[PDB]
Amino acid sequence: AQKSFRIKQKMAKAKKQNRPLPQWIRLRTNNTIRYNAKRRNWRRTKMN
Amino acid sequence: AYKYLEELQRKKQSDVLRFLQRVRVWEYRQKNVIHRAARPTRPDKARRLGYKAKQGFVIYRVRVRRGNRKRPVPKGATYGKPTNQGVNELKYQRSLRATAEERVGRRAANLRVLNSYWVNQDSTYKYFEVILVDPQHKAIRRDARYNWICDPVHKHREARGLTATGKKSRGINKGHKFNNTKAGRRK
Amino acid sequence: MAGVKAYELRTKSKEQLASQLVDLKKELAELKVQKLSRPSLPKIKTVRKSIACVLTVINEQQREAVRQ
Amino acid sequence: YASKAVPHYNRLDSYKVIEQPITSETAMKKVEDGNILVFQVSMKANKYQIKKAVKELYEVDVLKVNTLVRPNGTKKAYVRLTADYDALDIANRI
Amino acid sequence: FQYTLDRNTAAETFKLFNKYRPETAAEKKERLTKEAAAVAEGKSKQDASPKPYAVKYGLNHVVALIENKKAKLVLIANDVDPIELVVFLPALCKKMGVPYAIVKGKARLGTLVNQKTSAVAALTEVRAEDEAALAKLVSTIDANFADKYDEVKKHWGGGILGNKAQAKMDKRA
RNA sequence: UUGACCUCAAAUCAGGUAGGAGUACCCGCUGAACUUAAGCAUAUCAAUAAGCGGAGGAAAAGAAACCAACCGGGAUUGCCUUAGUAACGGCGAGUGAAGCGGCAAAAGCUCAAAUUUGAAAUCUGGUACCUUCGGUGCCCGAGUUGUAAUUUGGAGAGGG
RNA sequence: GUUCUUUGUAAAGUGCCUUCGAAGAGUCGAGUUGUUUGGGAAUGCAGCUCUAAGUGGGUGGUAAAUUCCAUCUAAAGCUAA
RNA sequence: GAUGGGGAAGCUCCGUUUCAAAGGCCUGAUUUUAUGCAGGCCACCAUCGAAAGGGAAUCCGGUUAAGAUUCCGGAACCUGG
Repeated sequence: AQKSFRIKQKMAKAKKQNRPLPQWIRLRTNNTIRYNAKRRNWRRTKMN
Repeated sequence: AYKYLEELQRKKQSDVLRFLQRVRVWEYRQKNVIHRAARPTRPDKARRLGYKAKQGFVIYRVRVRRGNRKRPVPKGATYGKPTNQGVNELKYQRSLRATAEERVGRRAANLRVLNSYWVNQDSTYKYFEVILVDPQHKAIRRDARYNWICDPVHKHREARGLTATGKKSRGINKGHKFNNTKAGRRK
Repeated sequence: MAGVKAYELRTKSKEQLASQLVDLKKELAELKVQKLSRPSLPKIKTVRKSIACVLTVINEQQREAVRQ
Repeated sequence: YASKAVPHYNRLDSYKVIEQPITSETAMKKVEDGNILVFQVSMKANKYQIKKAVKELYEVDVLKVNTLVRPNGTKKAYVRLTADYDALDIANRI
Repeated sequence: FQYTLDRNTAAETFKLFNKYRPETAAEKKERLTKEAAAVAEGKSKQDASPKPYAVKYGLNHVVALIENKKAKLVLIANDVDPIELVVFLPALCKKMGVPYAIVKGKARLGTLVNQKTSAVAALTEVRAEDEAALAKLVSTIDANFADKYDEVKKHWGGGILGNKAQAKMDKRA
């Protein structure tokens, strides 16, 4: 699958936000809510 | 002069009116759907309706198509009673020349249209001719004895109904009618 | 600028506010070439917002210009 | 032709325009065993621009520039160096 | 290849009823010439006229002024589009008294009015003149175009809607 | 050989213009059936939903080609009434609005048709209270020019 | 506040005379087709034909006729709540 | 599948083969670098539509945690100037 940027960039983002909850935010003096909660699993939900 | 012309074109058919309507239609007919302005064909009772004068000048011509109503579909169908069932012969509430006024508008509303005059009739159309004034323009609002057309809403309305033939084909009556509605009414 | 603003507001040439800007820039860049652990940044942020102060103060004193 | 109004101001610029010294584990190596500086870029990389960039900014000279569109958004360049620039040597910057 | 449009116009403009209607043909048959290369005596007099004989200039004006009788040798023009306007004139010319004159170049009768077009032009002054003009001219011209309007319908023809001028010069009521 | 008149164009050549959007509610066009009739066509549903094209702060309407008996009344708009009544109707099922009355808000007006063929209009330039493409001037230059002013419910008189 | 007052040939209000100026056409009305209305031989709308008048037309909630009478000026406009 | 246009109340429908100015370009050209002209081809009836069709030009060796007919070594051929 030799892609195209349109689907490239996007592919790349799948990556960029494929990451576990930040952990700082966990203690922002306010609330913060735990868990990435938006979590693509390249085996569960799927891209485009 | 204006008067002679007015009461002159008041006698149709008639030698001149005819031997003229003929050349002309034989001309006109052949010249693109609408074929914007030239220099005002019949200026006579054109003044009666704020003639040429607008804005500096601009009065375009359009051939609408004659006849009754093209009921689309192929079918019915839809039950039929209260047809419904009927198709070939519905009749257009529109106003034949009205359509003309609208299209003219579309073909360019750089202006706004003051009113539209007849001119001739084949068996395959009805040769109507509309007027303008380019509000988004000059003296139109400058030497505005007429900025009426210019102000906000009174514009493009060359088919919101508030025109003349629509105004007529609706309710400019007063008494003996249910013709200002809307309404509906009455609940 | 890095201020002020009340400073950059006057008044060296486009070819003066120039190497001021170019300066702060070679700053920001090297400031990046740091990139090593922490990182704070902190004055990467400083140098940055400033970079703009310059940029904006730079695109007006050429505008009121065109405005003549 | 003709006119009487126009655009506005020469905004900008548009250039700059070499990102953030993309150098890690393997990159350093590039700038080592091979002598080929692994900077990065701005995806809208004007291409031979990169040339004019480094050749200007770090100013030494370069020979090839093969430039992958890394999996990130990272559009990272692969620059070399004529008999001049000795990598770590022109790693005065980084 | 769209000059045709107008070309072919003139074509049927002749072809169909090769005359047709009123002096609507007078402004045709008797037009093609009207009013000779003898008219240029008029269109030379009425040339430097703005010095020896004032001038006219006034379309509707010349209409009410052939109703107000103070007119001159009034010459109506060949050209006309519509021909509607100047087709009035051909009637209230004798129906009042003036000496009609279906003169040549429309735009010429706009030369003799320091303006672009224009409509039919006339007069009402001289004294030098008064003879020279009205004499040879109004004699000859009034003869031609007038005794022409006599029949003139045919030749062609019709001098149509008199019932028109009837209406018009009636009307006032 | 040399000017224009005229319909027709072509200009990145100058300068504006629209086109999309959009809860409600306004101007239109275009148009169902479900439904009730204990059936079903008539019809009701309904000038309703859907579809389309146009506005606004509202919109639309409005100085009557009205209502009216005598009596008379006097642009629209809205409300209360008029009235579930005049009518309309397989006169079945159901439709069903008006107009001297009391309210609410209050405004009235300009063209075409008439002459002395315009001294009225666009611009663009110079300068101008207005500080660069700009509120309006003046003078001037090209261009417009059946589109400068009284007169339009009532007549003001229109002319003398 | 108006240090102005370019004008005052700038405009308004009697009885006297001039079928006094004369006022919107493919329109008005009609035949017919559809449509719509509470509209009923009684709505408007729009098609296709036909097509006026000028002591003219429109209307007057049954079609004709003929007298009369009553009442407004249509087929070009703007306009606050 | 836009446009020359034509249908449709209208979203839009229909037409690329039967309808100004053409479409531009070209060498020479009125030329000291604009731009007519000498002459030619002239609705070219826009453009989209192939990672198997059409189709300029590379290969061997070496290399990595993970690439490669590219990186790098050597040796090449094409295209435009």
